[PDB]
Amino acid sequence: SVSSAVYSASSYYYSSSL
Amino acid sequence: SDISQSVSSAVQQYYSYYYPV
Amino acid sequence: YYSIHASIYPYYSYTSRYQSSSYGYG
Amino acid sequence: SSYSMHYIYPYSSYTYKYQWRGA
Amino acid sequence: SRFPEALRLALMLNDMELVEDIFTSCKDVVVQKQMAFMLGRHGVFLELSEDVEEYEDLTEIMSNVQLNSNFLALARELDIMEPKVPDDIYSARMNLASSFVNGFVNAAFGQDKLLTDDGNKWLYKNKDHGMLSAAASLGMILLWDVDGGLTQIDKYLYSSEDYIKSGALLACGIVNSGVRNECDPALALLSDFVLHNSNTMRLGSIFGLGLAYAGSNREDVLTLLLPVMGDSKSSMEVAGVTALACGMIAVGSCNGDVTSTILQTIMEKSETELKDTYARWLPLGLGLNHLGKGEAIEAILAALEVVSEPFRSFANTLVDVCAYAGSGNVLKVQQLLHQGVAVLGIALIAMGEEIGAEMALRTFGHLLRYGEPTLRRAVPLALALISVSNPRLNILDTLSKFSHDADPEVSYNSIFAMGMVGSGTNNARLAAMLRQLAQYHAKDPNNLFMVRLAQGLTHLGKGTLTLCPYHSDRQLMSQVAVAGLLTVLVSFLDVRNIILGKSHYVLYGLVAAMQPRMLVTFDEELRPLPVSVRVGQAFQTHTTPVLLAHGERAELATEEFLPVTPILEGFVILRKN
Amino acid sequence: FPDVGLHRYWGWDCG
Repeated sequence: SVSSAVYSASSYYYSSSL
Repeated sequence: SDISQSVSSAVQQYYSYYYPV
Repeated sequence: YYSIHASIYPYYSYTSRYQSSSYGYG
Repeated sequence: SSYSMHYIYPYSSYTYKYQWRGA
Repeated sequence: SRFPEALRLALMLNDMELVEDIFTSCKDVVVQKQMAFMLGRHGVFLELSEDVEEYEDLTEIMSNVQLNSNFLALARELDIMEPKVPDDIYSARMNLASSFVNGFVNAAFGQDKLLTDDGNKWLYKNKDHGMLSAAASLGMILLWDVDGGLTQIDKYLYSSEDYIKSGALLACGIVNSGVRNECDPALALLSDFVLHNSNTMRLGSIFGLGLAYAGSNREDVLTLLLPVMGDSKSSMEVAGVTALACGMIAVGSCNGDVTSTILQTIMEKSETELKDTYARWLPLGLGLNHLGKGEAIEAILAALEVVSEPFRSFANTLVDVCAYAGSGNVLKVQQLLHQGVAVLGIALIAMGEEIGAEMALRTFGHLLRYGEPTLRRAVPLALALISVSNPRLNILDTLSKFSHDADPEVSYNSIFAMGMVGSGTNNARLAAMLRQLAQYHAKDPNNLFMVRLAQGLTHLGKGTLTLCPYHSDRQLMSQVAVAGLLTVLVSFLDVRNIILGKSHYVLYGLVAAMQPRMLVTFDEELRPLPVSVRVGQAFQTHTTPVLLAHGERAELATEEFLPVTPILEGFVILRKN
Repeated sequence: FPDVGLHRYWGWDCG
């Protein structure tokens, strides 16, 4: 997915929120 | 518009073709 | 190509003689 | 009524959070 | 040794290889911080190796992360944080007018009395597309506040109503304009809807992505978007919006994939479909892709030779005048003296130097008085382009005269042009004119709508913002500002069907040109350092932060401090004795 | 808003 989050990799499905 | 106001040396005034003469 | 005075401008197909067509000098 | 729980958004009433982030 | 001078000349040349070669090899850190402020203002972001001496701070400056905080600080010095409702400035048409006014006036201060904690009460007083633009206005109020903006918008991204969700997508794009936040939250949030089943969702997502990424020709965002012009489910409106987004993202880059994809999308379209006026957005995106590249454009003019004859004149003219937009070329102006895009191109070329601009002003007055009845509809929009955020009295007098024309489109465009010319200025003459014209056009919904837009635009940012494309002593042109202005004015060459029809959301392209008009000075640690300045024209005495107007020059009053940049516009770092 | 002066900000009325 080019539209996701893993927070934010250096600090989830955004549309569905699954 | 109605014409007062200003005409840029267009003097009767003939300010434009879309205004009453 | 001129205009005749209501007024008619054929060269512009507009309906609402001037010495000059470009600026209508009277 | 400013956050969503884990899914439910009780404002929109959307059903299927760190504010707007996925976390 | 004056690297900020060399950098300004390189930016004038738009020769980024030399810009990057000058930004490196400057050993003085604070000079690099000043140059980073210049690049951030110009909308250039250059990638640096993490081993440069102060990578973290130079990157943090270049991305305008602190812009919001300094803007709100100046808002606290002026004591102007209180929200204004639209009625203070003074059916679906008037609620739409109120939404645009509210967004324009409260732009960049994240406060509002309409879009409160619960905005549904306002959104559901609108219907269909007006509700889309209402939802989009929230992101304009929260401009440059990415974190707080998204925190406020997020609830509407889950709405059951598709127009509200589309407007929230566009708002989410708007709040990311100019602020280059190092997280790509907009790409993550919007990228699932570019091929959504609903075309309205596609419009919101694509226009939002276009505004969020207008600065740089990102290869991933372009690869995401370019397929959407070829999708068989894409409407002509969606193809046009996609070309606008791609041309904004790729503005001035000569990106070959944008060129070829747009040309393919033209070559596929029927001679019956190229009559649809959203098709005019196809070559606009093409011109944006080659903006200011000049004589190189001939290669593409030959490829357009196969296109149908009626569309060909428009495409060829628009792409050619885009290639020369900054040139101030005497011979192309002679060639321009289809007709609407010609006169708009005259303004677009002439604005680069003042003598040509004065000759253009004389021409535009002549055309409004005695021109072709069809040709004059575009003449006031050219006056907007040449004089945005510059309230000259002669221009405003001309536009006020023709704000009563019996041709409805001349009237509409003259009123909008008054709003553009006076934008970001609390000019009392113009405000009084607009109030009287609002009393004259009562019981005339479209003229009244244009009047409300112009009223709101005059008070843009409560007087703290500008739309002028030039900056830094009026010698550098922001291409993203030009792209936004051209998007709006080319859409106004069909105001009755685009703007007064369904697609008034394109007005939000003006956000690409919004900039602060305040001077701010720092010490070498980027800490607010008040100093005294003598702001003239080339005069009174003021203490920084001072708002400059269109043609004013500030010079430091005392010799205590020395500026790192010779131009006291925007953010300036000040050294000691 | 009023109309500040020191900082060269011109307001309008409501003010």
